[PDB]
Amino acid sequence: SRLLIRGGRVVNDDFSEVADVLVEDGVVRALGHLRVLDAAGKLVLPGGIDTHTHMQFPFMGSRSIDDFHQGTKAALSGGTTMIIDFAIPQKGGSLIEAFETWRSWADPKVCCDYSLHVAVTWWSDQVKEEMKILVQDKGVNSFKMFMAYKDLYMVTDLELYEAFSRCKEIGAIAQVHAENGDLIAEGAKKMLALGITGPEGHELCRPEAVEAEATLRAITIASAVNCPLYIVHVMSKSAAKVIADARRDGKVVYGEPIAASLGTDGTHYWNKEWHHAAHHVMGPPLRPDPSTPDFLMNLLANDDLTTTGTDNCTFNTCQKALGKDDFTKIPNGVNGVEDRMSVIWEKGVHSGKMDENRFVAVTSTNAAKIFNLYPRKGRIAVGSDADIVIWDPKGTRTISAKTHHQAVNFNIFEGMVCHGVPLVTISRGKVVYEAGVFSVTAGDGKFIPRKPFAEYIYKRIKQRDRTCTPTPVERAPY
Amino acid sequence: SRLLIRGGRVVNDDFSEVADVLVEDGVVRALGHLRVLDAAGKLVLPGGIDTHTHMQFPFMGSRSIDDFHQGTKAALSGGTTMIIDFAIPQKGGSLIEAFETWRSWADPKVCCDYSLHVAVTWWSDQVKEEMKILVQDKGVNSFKMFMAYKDLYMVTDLELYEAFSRCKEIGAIAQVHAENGDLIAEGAKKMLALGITGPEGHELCRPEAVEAEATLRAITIASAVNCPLYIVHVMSKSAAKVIADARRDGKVVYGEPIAASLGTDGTHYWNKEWHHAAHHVMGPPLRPDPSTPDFLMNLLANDDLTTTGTDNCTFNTCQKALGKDDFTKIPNGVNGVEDRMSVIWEKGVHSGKMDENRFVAVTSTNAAKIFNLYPRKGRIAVGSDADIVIWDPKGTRTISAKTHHQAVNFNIFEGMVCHGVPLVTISRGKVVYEAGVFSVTAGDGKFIPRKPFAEYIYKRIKQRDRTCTPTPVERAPY
Amino acid sequence: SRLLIRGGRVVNDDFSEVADVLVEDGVVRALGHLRVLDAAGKLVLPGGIDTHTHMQFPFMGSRSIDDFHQGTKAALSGGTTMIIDFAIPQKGGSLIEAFETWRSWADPKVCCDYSLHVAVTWWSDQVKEEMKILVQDKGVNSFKMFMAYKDLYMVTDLELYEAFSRCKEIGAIAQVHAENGDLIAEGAKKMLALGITGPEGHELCRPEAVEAEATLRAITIASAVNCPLYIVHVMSKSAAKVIADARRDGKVVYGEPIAASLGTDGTHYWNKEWHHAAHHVMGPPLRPDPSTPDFLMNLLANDDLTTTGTDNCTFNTCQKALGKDDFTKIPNGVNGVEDRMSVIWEKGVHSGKMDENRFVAVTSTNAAKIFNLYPRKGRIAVGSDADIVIWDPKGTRTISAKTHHQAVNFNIFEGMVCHGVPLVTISRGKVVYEAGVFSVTAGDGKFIPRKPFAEYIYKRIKQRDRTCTPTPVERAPY
Amino acid sequence: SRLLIRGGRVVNDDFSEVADVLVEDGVVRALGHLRVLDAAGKLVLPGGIDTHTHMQFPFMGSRSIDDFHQGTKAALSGGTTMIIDFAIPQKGGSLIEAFETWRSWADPKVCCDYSLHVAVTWWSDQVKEEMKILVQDKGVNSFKMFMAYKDLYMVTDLELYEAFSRCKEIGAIAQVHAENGDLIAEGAKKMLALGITGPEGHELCRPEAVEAEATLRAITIASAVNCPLYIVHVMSKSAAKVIADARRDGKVVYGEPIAASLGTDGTHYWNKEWHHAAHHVMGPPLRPDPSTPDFLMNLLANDDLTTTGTDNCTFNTCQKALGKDDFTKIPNGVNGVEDRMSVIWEKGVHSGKMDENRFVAVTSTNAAKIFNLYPRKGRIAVGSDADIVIWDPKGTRTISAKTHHQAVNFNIFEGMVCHGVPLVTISRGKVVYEAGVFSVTAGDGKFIPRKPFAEYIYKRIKQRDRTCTPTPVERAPY
Ligand SMILES: [Cl-]
Ligand SMILES: [Cl-]
Ligand SMILES: [Cl-]
Ligand SMILES: [Cl-]
Ligand SMILES: [Zn+2]
Ligand SMILES: [Zn+2]
Ligand SMILES: [Zn+2]
Ligand SMILES: [Zn+2]
Ligand SMILES: [Zn+2]
Ligand SMILES: [Zn+2]
Ligand SMILES: [Zn+2]
Ligand SMILES: [Zn+2]
Repeated sequence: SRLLIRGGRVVNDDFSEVADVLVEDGVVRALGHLRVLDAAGKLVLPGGIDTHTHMQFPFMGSRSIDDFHQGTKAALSGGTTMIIDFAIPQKGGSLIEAFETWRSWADPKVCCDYSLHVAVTWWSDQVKEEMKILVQDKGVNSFKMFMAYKDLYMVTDLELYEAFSRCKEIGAIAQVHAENGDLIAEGAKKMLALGITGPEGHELCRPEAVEAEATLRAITIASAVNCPLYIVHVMSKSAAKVIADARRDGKVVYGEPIAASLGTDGTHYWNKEWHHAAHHVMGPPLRPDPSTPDFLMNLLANDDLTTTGTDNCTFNTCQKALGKDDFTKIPNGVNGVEDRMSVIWEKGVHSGKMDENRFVAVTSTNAAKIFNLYPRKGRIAVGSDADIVIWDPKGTRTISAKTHHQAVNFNIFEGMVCHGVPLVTISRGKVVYEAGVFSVTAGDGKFIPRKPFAEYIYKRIKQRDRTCTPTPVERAPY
Repeated sequence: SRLLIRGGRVVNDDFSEVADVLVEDGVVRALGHLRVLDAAGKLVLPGGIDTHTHMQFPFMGSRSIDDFHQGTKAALSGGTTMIIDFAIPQKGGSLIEAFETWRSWADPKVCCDYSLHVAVTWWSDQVKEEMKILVQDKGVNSFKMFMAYKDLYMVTDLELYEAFSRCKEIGAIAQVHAENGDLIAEGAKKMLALGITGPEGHELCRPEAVEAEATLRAITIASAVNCPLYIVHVMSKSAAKVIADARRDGKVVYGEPIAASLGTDGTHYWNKEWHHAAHHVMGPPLRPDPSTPDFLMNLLANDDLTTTGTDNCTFNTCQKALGKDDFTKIPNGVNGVEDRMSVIWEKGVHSGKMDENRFVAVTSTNAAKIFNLYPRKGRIAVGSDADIVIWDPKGTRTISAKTHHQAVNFNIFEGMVCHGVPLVTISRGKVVYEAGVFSVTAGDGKFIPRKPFAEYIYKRIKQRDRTCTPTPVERAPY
Repeated sequence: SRLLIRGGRVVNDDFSEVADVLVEDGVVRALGHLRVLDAAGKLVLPGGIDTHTHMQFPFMGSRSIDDFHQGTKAALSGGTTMIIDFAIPQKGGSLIEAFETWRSWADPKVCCDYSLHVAVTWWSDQVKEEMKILVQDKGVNSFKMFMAYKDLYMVTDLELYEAFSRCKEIGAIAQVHAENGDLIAEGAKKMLALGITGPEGHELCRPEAVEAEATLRAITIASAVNCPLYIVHVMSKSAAKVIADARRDGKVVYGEPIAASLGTDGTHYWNKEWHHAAHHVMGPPLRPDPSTPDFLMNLLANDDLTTTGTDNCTFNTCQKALGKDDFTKIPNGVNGVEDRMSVIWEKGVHSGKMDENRFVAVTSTNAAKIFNLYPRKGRIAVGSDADIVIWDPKGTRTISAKTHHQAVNFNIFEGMVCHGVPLVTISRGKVVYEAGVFSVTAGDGKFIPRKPFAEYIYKRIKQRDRTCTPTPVERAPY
Repeated sequence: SRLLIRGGRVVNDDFSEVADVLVEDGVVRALGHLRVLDAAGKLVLPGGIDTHTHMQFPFMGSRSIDDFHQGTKAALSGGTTMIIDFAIPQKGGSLIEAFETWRSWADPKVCCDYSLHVAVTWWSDQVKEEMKILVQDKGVNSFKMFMAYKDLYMVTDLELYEAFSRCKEIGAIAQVHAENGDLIAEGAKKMLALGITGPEGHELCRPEAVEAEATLRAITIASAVNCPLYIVHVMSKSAAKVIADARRDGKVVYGEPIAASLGTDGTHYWNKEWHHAAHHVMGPPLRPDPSTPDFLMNLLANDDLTTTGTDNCTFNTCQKALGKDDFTKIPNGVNGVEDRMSVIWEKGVHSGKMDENRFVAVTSTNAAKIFNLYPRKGRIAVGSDADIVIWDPKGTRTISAKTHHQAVNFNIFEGMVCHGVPLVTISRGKVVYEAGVFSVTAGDGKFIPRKPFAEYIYKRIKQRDRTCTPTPVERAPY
């Protein structure tokens, strides 16, 4: 019922100090200098917000083995107290129907708080209306549109134009999967026609130019409509370089690198054992440039990239095996939900690239601001939800598929020694993870709704309507 | 019959020296230290090759007043001895039919040598075949595809993919008009709905982001197919910046800035008199950034941009007036064919940005190499065609619509004082322009055919097939 | 004694909400939803922190007319409640002596809170020691070194190396004036030898390449020593572009653009009236590129540049006249202290480039974090000092030397219409400015000391010692 | 006496065609379609010009084992028919004396034609005068200045300013070794104080930021004086990126990457065997970024970098051993003179990055133009010197220290399989290398003098004096 985190160092996005945290009924009630936790010499961080998960997802052939129960269980064991999953309807399928379906899958299963993005996979007047209802009635402020996945989720530039316009009118952010779907389709034919059936052909048919082209296109469509943009799972230096320069030019665009692209690379597609390479297959692919994790982390520290996801969409080895003779038939997706925090602490904080405060912003706070959850989440303050992690920076931890809490039998961070270990995870004011032991039950986590027009992204969009709308030049008629 | 240019300084792309030029039967027969021309203290340059003209073109509502006779007459008066015009078929129209039509318009009219680009305005198996015939039988090695002009010339990314693939197979270069046609259409609705009916709305509906987006897309499609790319009338810093970085990354792409974007800007769209602003309307628009001419010239000097055109598509004031209440109904196109050389000499050579040798490369030689006309044109050497200009760098010249030789009653370089005056223009070994006086008759100029697989662009494309084609990773079956 | 700001919208760096502010004994004591101020429909912002002023400074020939009383009076009338001035010793002069001198000038005069940077104008073991005392005993955490001003303040690269090393050891940030002092000296000879004695020669002898070169050098020296860097009065796109890319590469460097370079340009050096041009003379100069204010503001909004100063160093027209026949004899410095906030609100917030929250960070909060004043200043929170401005974004205001509160008889923002008017300025919990009327007395403002090792800049520097220190490669002896 | 190269494909910088070469008395006398050489299916290229060698150089402790006889013998065996070595005087030593000394070492030894750069290692009025004599009387048009090597060759920014000014007045190009000598000295102390005595400390004390900083500085000093700049042995992406952008901005600067930085990297400094790492030690160091050779080659193909050297300064294993316990005492320098052509053909031409024509420009022609040797060298034309290589692109060749013709017992390209084999090398119209066999004697090669004001670099510098010199703004006296 009551928690007292004592002698710990409370670390937020803006500031850190030595203070004590009094938690009551799921909320931080006090800060200042029946259970007491000794956090001396340790860090008291807001719980991680993973902005990108795909739990139990019927994708291509099958569903991902990490479901909303085990996936959140694994999230909590890693320091992440909130996931934002995607409600994906089929072409011609209802958006509200997909949202309700995804809720019934998650509500009784989830162990930590969660919310939902909704994908606009096709376009009509019916989609246009369903978007407004999801914002007003269901608590949705984000919509994902696909530039990749031809004949599955892909939309044209006109449909991107329309979808962004609608996002603007109803106060939602636009999310885009930036890859040229026409090039990935024609490229995949070429690779198979050349006899490259392995996972290396997956990356080879989608070089980073394809990712970067679509990224700039998304940015250009969004800028022409004055709609705030969010670029999901940024994988390449080129795509990141585009987002960085766009923001430099004053475009309202935000980049989300994932654990995968910050912790490992795409050289693993060329690995001699098929299963190793197949377990790295996702969209966009991991890049065969070993200096990518370094570059992506650098921009993230500098706020050129701002939020962090995992794109967690895990498949077993035998599940991945569905594309053993055809790389297009491999279920796309990798692990990340559990290890995100540690991977970023090790590769980002311990490496000297960013503060502990930047780490908080990058794993929690920036997500809260963008998806309108601040300061309810992403902050340890009076009134905020008690999603708290007691973090030991000094201690080490080895990532292994034999020791992790994910359902997948493979880890892309296998063997990685990470500084920063979550000793205690607190979700909704209740200790749910402590030294390998869970204190959670299914359905304890709750869906939390989000309001439109997030000030962090929309306040400067609204001014642009007022003052960047052009006016005619007064002339005499010819 | 015989010409002896004496005491002149012969300036090529690579080298310049004091030498005498002996011309016989239209060909330079000798170089070394019945008519003799005193070129002492003056420059002997290869005649300009304008890579981009649209003479007597039935565009939107009407035809351009500069036809193949007056347009070439004006070209010769400015130092340009060759034009490469565009054969534009309508959607559903035959390419060979358009080529033959454009030939019958030009052949009896042209005063200087010429050739033709052919536009791929739609896509089928019939277009696919007609492209091969134009290369084998008609002497065409270049095809223009449109990313702009929706419902008129626009093609999709798949059609760009296919059109580039065909250009590669038959040994032709791909030309692209890089502007997002979907954005220009939706943008134009917005401007008129806001009541901006003047020429300023033409630029406002197509900001340089739109040009730059399509440029990168073209480059990305071309790079994925391994097809050499040529970007016509580059207008913006952003689009030029994309081409520069693409070439830096090793992409086979060439940029063609035009006289308009090197000599003037787009601030003139905001001019108080409608006709002034309307006479600057073209696609892409001139940019409202006064530092554009400086930036474009800089890259041109550095070979980031390589060739020069004019996009000469001139309309009278009353012709332009067709869009007096609707900027979309204004015939697009500006002057340039005559003034190109002087504008570039003044803004490029006299300003200290480039050599006289770079000027030759940039107005003649680079065009020859790309369109397979080197060393027949773009060079003063034994065997080369006698397209020669005696050029005075020291003397000045004022550009005015009241004194020029173009049919258009307006000049976008009006009032510009230019160093570099063409004293004598020699076409096909015959003096055709001398101190304001013409010595030409209609049909004197001749169509010159071009062969496929230009070594300058294709030799390194052919190697990429051989060594950049990926190979499978030898693995045991799972 | 007690202030109650009611119905206002409290705007911080991270967040804004409708709340009431209870101020008691100079400190914000409460927040939540004998004098009451109606702030309905208005903004409640933390008072501006100007990071760069030079009040009553005996520079070149004379002293600046804006002294610590009138200068702070003017600061408060503009929304700035704190100034950080510079204690400049002469070559061979004591640093502690200059600090004490500058304190005795300011303490009885200042109307708002203040602190001091100290300049390292020469190097020895005595300077090395005096730096440690200023940090331990005097509350200094910042030192300015000069790359410009030969034979006056300039230090060599070795001395920059040593000065940065000392800043690191004692926990202070290094400030640098980035301009090549050797080039500015040789350049100034050339201009006068050419007969350019006017203010245009001041800019012409120091093109932005000179500023950019020194900026990169400073960054390189600082990076090699692992010392946090601060670049004062950034004036050019090139210098800003260097800082932006440096931070992108993970260098600990911060950029401070000034009101002058955000509100006006350097085209004014070419103005027909001498006094106009002379009143724009400073180091580095304002740039003759009209698009500079736009570019600098853009990066500032994006956090590529982070803090804001004014370099306020104002001279009367007749004072500036000392260099009427020799631009080197013109007292360098321009106005800014009063107008900073409004200039940035108009050019930055109202233009749609940044949030109101970003504006707070950029005029106050980021300064606090860097110079270790957060959250005591730059934030409206329980415990923070009551430096508060009631700000009207809707209302307008014209800047004029005839209506401003600065001692200088000239304003470089003359005629600028600015949105964002300070209705009420609160300093140390006391209303000191209200609708043109002052409620302050001399010496009311107080010097506030700063502690070393500011977590915002040093926490990631300290990690780099631990993990970026190289180790030998274990080898057998040859 | 007479050579007839038959059925070969003559490849120049601008053009290639099937033709026959008639060589008489050391000069190409004819081109068109007692010894005849069958060059069918092979390439006829101009002989390589290596712009950077240091034969038999008393550097640090000893002299390099490759002397002017064996070094040129090795050059010819690789396809290089000309070397341009450096005459390095000591501080206080005469420049003309060093030039004459270097001539007496080379004249009786050299097997191929050569010329000399002269280093300005110190500055006075005596150096100032000696520079003019070397240009007028000795045939020197290039001077190397050092930003690195403190207390040995280093000069200050003022001395760089003066040295560039003199280069301009006498019509010579300025060469600079761009590395911050103050940082390399302080860095080297730090590494040894940390106990890093191996070759890895050589690179670690000079990260590429140091190289890049000095490069930009050199460019800035040169641009302020209007003196043409040449940057020797470019090693890093950063330094190359600076040169590329400088040229893009219109600065007259040329970059010279070397065989070492195009063929290998600096990861070899971390090799477990000391001798391996020591044999890679040079200034600036090879970079620990494996993607460097790729990036440098890319820019070279694009003309961002233009010429090619080797910095050939070879030491035996036991010679290098002088710094076995102190990396500062290792004789700096690596091999390259022989393998340059093949390394560049393999990594540049065969890889599809550049043409065969670009290869000619990059190994020969561009050097000729810059150092005023065109078209006498770098071109196969009537009148040009018969420095010719019959080149087989189809055939392969393995580089090994056991099979090469250099005196050094180590090769940094060891094991590299290279396409492009020199079958026949012709020097001064005489076959000197054929299938492993030499037909040369010592002193056969001859020193060839160079004239000042090379049109390729100076024609646009001279215009800048005329039109970029600022003029006063006409004003009334205040
Ligand atoms: Cl478990
Ligand atoms: Cl006429
Ligand atoms: Cl007053
Ligand atoms: Cl031998
Ligand atoms: Zn996705
Ligand atoms: Zn996803
Ligand atoms: Zn066009
Ligand atoms: Zn056109
Ligand atoms: Zn300063
Ligand atoms: Zn200052
Ligand atoms: Zn060197
Ligand atoms: Zn050298």
